[PDB]
Amino acid sequence: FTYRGVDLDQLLDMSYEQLMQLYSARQRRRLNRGLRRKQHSLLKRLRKAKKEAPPMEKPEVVKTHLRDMIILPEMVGSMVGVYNGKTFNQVEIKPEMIGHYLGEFSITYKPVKHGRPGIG
Amino acid sequence: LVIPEKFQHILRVLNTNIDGRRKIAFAITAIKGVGRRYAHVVLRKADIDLTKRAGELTEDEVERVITIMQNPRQYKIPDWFLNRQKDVKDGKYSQVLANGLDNKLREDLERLKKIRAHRGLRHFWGLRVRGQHTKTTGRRGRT
Amino acid sequence: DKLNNLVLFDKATYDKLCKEVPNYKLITPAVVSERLKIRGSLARAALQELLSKGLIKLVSKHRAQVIYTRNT
Amino acid sequence: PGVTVKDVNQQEFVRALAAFLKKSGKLKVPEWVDTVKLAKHKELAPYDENWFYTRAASTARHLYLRGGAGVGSMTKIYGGRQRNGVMPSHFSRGSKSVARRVLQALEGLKMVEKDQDGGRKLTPQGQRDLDRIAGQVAAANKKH
Amino acid sequence: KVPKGTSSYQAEWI
Amino acid sequence: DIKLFGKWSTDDVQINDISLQDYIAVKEKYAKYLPHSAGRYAAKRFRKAQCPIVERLTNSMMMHGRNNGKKLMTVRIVKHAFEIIHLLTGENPLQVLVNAIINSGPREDSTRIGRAGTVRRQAVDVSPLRRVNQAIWLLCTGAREAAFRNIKTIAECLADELINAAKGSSNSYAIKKKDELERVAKSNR
Amino acid sequence: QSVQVFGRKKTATAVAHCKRGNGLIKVNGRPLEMIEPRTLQYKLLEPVLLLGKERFAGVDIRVRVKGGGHVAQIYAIRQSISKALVAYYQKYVDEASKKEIKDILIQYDRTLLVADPRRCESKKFGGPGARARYQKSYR
Amino acid sequence: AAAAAAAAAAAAAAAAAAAAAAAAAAAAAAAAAAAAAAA
RNA sequence: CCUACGCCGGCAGGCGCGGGUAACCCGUUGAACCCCAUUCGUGAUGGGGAUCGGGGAUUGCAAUUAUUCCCCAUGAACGA
Repeated sequence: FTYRGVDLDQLLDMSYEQLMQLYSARQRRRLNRGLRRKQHSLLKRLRKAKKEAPPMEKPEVVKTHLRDMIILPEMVGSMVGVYNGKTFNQVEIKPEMIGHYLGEFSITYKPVKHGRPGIG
Repeated sequence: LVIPEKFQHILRVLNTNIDGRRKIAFAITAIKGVGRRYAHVVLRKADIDLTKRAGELTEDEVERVITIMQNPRQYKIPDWFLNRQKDVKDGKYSQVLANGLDNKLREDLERLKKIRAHRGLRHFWGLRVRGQHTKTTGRRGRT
Repeated sequence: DKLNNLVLFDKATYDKLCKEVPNYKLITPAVVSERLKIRGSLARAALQELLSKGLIKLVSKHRAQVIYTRNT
Repeated sequence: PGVTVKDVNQQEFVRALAAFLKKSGKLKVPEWVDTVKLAKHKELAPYDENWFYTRAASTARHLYLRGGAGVGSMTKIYGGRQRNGVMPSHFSRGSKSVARRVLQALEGLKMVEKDQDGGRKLTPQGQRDLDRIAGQVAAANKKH
Repeated sequence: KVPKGTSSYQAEWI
Repeated sequence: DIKLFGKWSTDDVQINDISLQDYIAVKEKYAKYLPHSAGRYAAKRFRKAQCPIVERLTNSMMMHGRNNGKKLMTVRIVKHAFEIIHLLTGENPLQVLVNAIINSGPREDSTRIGRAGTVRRQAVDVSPLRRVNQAIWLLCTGAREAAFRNIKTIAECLADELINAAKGSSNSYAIKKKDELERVAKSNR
Repeated sequence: QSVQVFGRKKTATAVAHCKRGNGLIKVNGRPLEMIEPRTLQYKLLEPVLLLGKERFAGVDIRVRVKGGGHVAQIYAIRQSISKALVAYYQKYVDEASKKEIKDILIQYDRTLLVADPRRCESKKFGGPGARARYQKSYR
Repeated sequence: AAAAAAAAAAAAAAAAAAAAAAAAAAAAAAAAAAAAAAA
């Protein structure tokens, strides 16, 4: 896999400053704004949960509310429950989603599949 | 005007029948991936007068147009007239035309289906993507 | 159906445009365009050429209405 | 009877002042001459291959018509009607960098002078030149 | 081909 | 002296019908340089009988929706139309205009008289001022609907329809609808 | 030696300053052909073509125009030129030729010398403007 | 001088149109007073 | 927070520098249509720009279900 001409080992070995030219307009915008302490702590729980896993095993899923989290490429390979109001949807963070938010992966409502009109 | 004797009544540029009698600055728009502004900023560097038509040309003009048209950075069509700025793979500032245009639209849709994102399932279902107010619309093309 | 009028000249097209035009009582780019399957761009440039031919009087001249007139 | 630029047809004066700037040949010409529109509120490219020249001529003349107008006022003169899609049209202004660097390029020819008053006005060289070309087009008017 | 992680919710979006 | 558009003459103009002779004001002191008057003429009753004829052809030509203040397009359409009629005929085109308005207005007209449900019409006489206005409206309408989708400029269309109705063709929409109301007049009585 | 009058449509003001001069007509430094709504030039030429330029022989006529729109400014300049010539011949020449030129202008068109009685009026609450009001629905 | 006079006349005309002059003056005075108060 | 002026931005915008707690400073509140020239030429076309794919910049704790604005490309219906 390659993103913007940069590889996965190349991205994961790249510093936090040099990421901030490789993203979208909103994403470079928010990384200019600087992350919050809640998201720092969530990434710290992700570090603890991705490290202590057995080496054959995928890490333990961490559930979270923060739908407005930028999917950093350091999160790739984890499993995260995303809260959409009712239900933590458990997404395996694959490397194809490094330029998106978590909030699009737990689709919030149920699709309208119509019935029939009664008394209109 | 005059009666140009080399007048191809059919043009075939990049898998597209072009109505060669149409104006040159509006017959390049006919293919996908090229609009009106873009073919103009091509022709201002492709060094062809706008007064002529599209069937009044030399193939040397045609080959330099396609040369500039596939090499958009090397002939000063800089990186905002381009159809794709930063691709997912290479991030290369590059123009994308008709067959590759449908190919890369299909690529992004297949990707977002594979991503399992909020966009990708809309695009598989063929619905509105930009959050529209469908309390009165959704009429023509729904069954 | 298709009003895909002739974009460039022809043999017989110019054989009518150099010939039949100064015998109309009214020379209008829409009229010359309309009688012989010619786009108004082509007839408009042709009527400016008929200024350069000197056969035909120019009476009115505007943005989109330029009136020509057969002589004598 | 010192002839006035205001006593001539203004757009024939613009076309002749464009031809006068073409015959001059000396000016720092920028490089986005073949790229850009005038501003956001138009759709297509201009057809003129010398549109920089005639806009510089008209900009010098609008400086002649009033002194005390900066780039923002030069932006504001060259405004127009943005069509906002299906949403209704609005007034939208010119482009800052283009009009600023037109004033800068004609400032290179000592035809545009920065003042104490903040704006830019015409040089006395400039009013001499415009009254000369005004007499040229005035002889092109009252003697044609 | 429902993922082993996610719920029935996003699977009804599939 | 006073000539239309700098050149066009008005003293040659002659009215045929005495029944319409006062309700077109063109001849002596209602000749002006332009149709653009910009004074009130709908002030009270019959004050749009003493307004000039070409002003009426002008002000009844911005009729459609998108043109509804753009009188300067209308006066150049009038100017180009007079020049086209002056080419295709040679005479003073104001005489063609007067002969076109005279030959186009209805002579009997049908009016529903009864109740709302008794459509039993009665063909009655046409008032002269309404004959004038009906003629102007028919000429403008023939200029409109024959110039919707064409190559012809609407000045050309107005000029050619004014020519065709001035001679009473089977080609003028105005003369077609005059003959229609005159034939409906035969039916209701 | 000078007369100072004006002309007024809706918003257009036309200040006229005339005196003994040479036949000079400046409209803020431009002639009476250099006003881009040019067909109305003939209306703008109605003070000269009705009266003859020989009656505008030795008069300086300065025109300074304010406000309004283009057609309103044209009728204001027409207004102000006619009132300026009439006021000049009243203050400095006889009553008889002034009265005669007044009768030439008015019997042609009264709007040349008198004002317009109407403007874009103010609004009484309840609609877009004064007369038409908002729209509703039934059922 | 003539030009100045013309300008003045124009201004007067404008004022009249707006109207009236007295009223304007009064308004100006009021504004001044307000400014003073603010200060 | 209304802005002028200057500098840097192909376009949205930044940076420096005053007035204005206000008929003053923005403000002469320098607008749109309109007009005069150019191009197009009656067809789904350059009309209509929806519907979208890439980006870019601001607003903000927070733009993912497109906040908004901008730049390419897409060009459906619609024939009164």
